[PDB]
Amino acid sequence: MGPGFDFAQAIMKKNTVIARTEKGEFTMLGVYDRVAVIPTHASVGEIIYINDVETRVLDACALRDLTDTNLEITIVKLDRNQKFRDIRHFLPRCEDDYNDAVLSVHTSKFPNMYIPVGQVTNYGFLNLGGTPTHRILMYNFPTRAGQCGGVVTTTGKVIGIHVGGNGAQGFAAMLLHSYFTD
Repeated sequence: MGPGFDFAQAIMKKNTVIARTEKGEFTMLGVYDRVAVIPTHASVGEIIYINDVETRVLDACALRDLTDTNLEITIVKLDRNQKFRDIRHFLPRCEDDYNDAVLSVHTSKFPNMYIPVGQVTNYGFLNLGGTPTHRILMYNFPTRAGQCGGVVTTTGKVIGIHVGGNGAQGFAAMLLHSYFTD
């Protein structure tokens, strides 16, 4: 409907796949080459389904900060025959607050879903499903089961992936440029 939704759609159309693990179906953001991200609670194994195709996982790393605290982001390298468009130049370099964000989800349950979540707070610490977690973004929207891995964007930035909610608020893990240097 406007420039926020336009940027979100451009990311969804070229840089997302549907990932299935034994823990469910997730929106998965491709970042560059064969490297993608997913919430750590997806419990990625040696094999994953990518758009319902059996795919070997070449590498998977559950990120933690230097205090050894969960960040809830797993970086996955996929044995896929095609590279993602490189979107690393849309990733923020530092922790920040944002105005006017969109959360976008693409799964069998929620295809082509876009939610204007509004203001995004650098919340920091969250006890997420019992697990102490850092670098959490918060937005005041009643997100639900099925949105995990959803991409959070502003115009021109990809800022996070949805990892949970409490019924009134939703929470995303930050994406930072420094996670994807090579």
